[PDB]
Amino acid sequence: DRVLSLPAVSKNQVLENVFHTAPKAPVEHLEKMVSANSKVYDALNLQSKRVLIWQVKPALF
Amino acid sequence: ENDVPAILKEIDSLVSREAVSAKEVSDAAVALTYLQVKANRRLWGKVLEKAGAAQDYDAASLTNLLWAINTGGVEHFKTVAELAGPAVSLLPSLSPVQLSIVVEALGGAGVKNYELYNKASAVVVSKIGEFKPAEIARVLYGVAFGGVNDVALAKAAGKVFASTEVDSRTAAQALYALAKLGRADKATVDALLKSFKKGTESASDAAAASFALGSLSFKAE
Repeated sequence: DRVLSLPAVSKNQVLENVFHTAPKAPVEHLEKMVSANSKVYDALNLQSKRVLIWQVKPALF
Repeated sequence: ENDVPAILKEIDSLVSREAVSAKEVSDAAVALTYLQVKANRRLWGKVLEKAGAAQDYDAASLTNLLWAINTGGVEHFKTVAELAGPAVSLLPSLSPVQLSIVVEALGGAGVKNYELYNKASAVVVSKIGEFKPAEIARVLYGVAFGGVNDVALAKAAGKVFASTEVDSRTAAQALYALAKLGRADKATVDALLKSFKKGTESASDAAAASFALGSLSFKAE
């Protein structure tokens, strides 16, 4: 019964109770918010190619 | 030292920026009429867009903006008809000449705003001595073309134009207002047609008097 003197909690249970959640990358914030502020740029810049100022306040010619 | 298209580009960039307040719109419009810039429709569109975008408004900038809109002969019913709220909020703080310009101006575009014309006709018949008769003819033009059949102001104008000898253009504008109103008061129209003898500085007011007397069928003067 030498196995009952060993710690009963496995190494697998340590690795799954210690590294439980996949950690959040530091670049995820930059990638996601830059992909969304690209749409903020494209809609609302006055120098963006597909700007939404002429669809919203149309013109007066 | 004297350059028209470069100052058109200066007004163009002055009106194309984002935070233009109402005084800049008003003097850009007045400067755009005084240079007689009917050839540029986009510039008048930019000035009228910024006039619709403005929220501050006093008597002077609103009055010069409306004067410029009607002297330049530009028409856009949306931005002119949305300038009558600034008028009715600022109406007791208006001068009688300023009330004259804004009521003739909002009447010429055809703004159906009955509160403005009621509260302006009540002002001009509550204090009738304040008003020089050109102001009377301009308010009469605006109340006639705004779609109210106001005969109280028409009778007050008849009393003023029979008592006071008036201008040629003043009488012509009063004749045009009476012709749209369809009133044909010979006691008023005679006192207006007697003013057409001192030589007329314009031809459009003589043409308007001819159309007015044709619409009323008095006879050719």
